[PDB]
Amino acid sequence: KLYALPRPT
Amino acid sequence: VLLLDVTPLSLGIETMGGVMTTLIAKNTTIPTKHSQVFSTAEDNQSAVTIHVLQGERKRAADNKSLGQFNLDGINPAPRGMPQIEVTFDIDADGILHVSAKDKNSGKEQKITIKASSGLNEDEIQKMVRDAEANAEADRKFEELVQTRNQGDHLLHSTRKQVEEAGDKLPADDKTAIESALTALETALKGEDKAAIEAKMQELAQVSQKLME
Repeated sequence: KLYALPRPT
Repeated sequence: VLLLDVTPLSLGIETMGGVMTTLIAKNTTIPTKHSQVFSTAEDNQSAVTIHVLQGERKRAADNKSLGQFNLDGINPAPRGMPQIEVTFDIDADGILHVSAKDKNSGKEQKITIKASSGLNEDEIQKMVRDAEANAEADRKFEELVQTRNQGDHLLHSTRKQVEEAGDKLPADDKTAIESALTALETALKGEDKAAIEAKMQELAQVSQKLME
């Protein structure tokens, strides 16, 4: 299903 | 046909916890387009990074980095809400184009990757040999992360629910939680999945009055 992206530096 | 052009290693991006999420499978004939939707790891996140990777390993770090860019201007919303469409497309000459678009804001960004980038044959062989050989550990890693992320989330959530309440119950309720949020905080840093779930559970316990 649904994956999650992280924050830049 | 007895022969055709393929992209020889799986292609994807990095997702929360430093795992690779595939997006074009190894030995996929080219050209080819694939898209997948993603969201944001946390609450109120206005920007994401897209780190493009080549390889067969579950650790994003273990794979070959083809590049990266940022997608900004996302409206700070709760986690999981935004709809960030990522697309990998490889043309006929092996040029790789990676786009990311936030469906709400409409903000879009892009990177172009030369067919010659990435891993050579020797390196290709090795990757594959290595992936196979470390299959168990890559699996273990993946789950580790899946648990880590549930916990991270339980974490902000529990913290959000407390610092959300006033009649935070006998504050003895509140206190048990803070003492359990720590244990979790710390368990998380470990590589031991069970210990994380085991603290998640203890936390789940002393939270009756907050879960209500």
